Amino acid sequence: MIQRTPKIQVYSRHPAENGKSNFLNCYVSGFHPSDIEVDLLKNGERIEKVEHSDLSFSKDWSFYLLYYTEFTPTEKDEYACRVNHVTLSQPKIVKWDRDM
Amino acid sequence: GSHSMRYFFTSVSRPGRGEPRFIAVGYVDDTQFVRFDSDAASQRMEPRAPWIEQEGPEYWDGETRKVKAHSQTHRVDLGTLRGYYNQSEAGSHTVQRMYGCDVGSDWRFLRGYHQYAYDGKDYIALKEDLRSWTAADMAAQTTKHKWEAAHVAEQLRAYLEGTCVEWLRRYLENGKETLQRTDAPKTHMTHHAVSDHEATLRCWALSFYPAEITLTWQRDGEDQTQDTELVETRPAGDGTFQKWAAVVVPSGQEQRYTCHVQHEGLPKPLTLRW
Amino acid sequence: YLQPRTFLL
Repeated sequence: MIQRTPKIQVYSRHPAENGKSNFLNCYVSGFHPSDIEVDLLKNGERIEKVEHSDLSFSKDWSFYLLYYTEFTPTEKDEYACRVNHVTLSQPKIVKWDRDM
Repeated sequence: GSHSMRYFFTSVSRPGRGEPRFIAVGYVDDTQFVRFDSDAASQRMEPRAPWIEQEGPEYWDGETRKVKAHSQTHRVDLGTLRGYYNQSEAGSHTVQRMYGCDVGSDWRFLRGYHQYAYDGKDYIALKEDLRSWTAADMAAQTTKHKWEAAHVAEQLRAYLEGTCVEWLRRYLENGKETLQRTDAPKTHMTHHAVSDHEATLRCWALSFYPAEITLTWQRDGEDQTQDTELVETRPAGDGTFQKWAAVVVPSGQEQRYTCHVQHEGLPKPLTLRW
Repeated sequence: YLQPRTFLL
């Protein structure tokens, strides 16, 4: 069976500034089958209050989801998205970089 | 401008116990307005856009009824496809369905769609004329014979050309303050020195609606794709979209490079320079 | 507005 690995983008809803309330996103796309595990991390630890959009898919049938949580960026704090899927041997970790 | 109404349905079997997971989502352009999740408490078609909340109890009872009928049809479908493909009851399988209509700038029927995939691969699709079927294999051909004998395309064509267009038009009116508004990208450029010979210019497009956008880089007024990175358009989470295009450049030559931005909310394309 | 009829594969 066709097993497509997820594409991952970690980013903020608004351009980030230290001390200003924002939203941390993790966009997972191009994956198949639909079961996927996505966590947002604050200094390597799982953030508890994470919501996600309802499962949808693109023209090519591949699935996409947006995972998100409210956060206040700071200089020291490191944010990341941790993804696990049938196609991944180990969880994939993508760091949040304010410049992308 | 032009508009679309789309419904996306995913059904995933769960062999160990119980009925499949069923998620249905409705869109007008890039805006989700309704949802159904078999795992959620309500067991109702729910609003996801404030302009659909204007619809009264008749609407919600009708949509709930149809979405549960859609769910039971997909449940039977997963069982039918397992038989067509001679698969065991042990594995999890996915049926996906998408249907809807496109309307031109006149808000009149332009195109209709009604297609399926089984396990991520094309199964059966209604052709552009809305009169014939594209059946991928001999399992999909069994569906095609059944539907041809039962005149299924005629029934789908009537909804897609008539009903679909009429309700999209109503949704467009009720949601006119957002649905008929185009949000032009808020653009800016960033610079990042990688070494003393190389720099990265990043051209950002933010808070735009609809999602459709083109970002291109030019070097001395000529299109440049080499040494460029373009991320997939991504949702901001507030109903708008984001995208960036970066170019790797020789340090000190930044001025030769211009970013070109095309979007529905922009009457003429815009240019950005470092 | 969902399709009122459904057709089985």
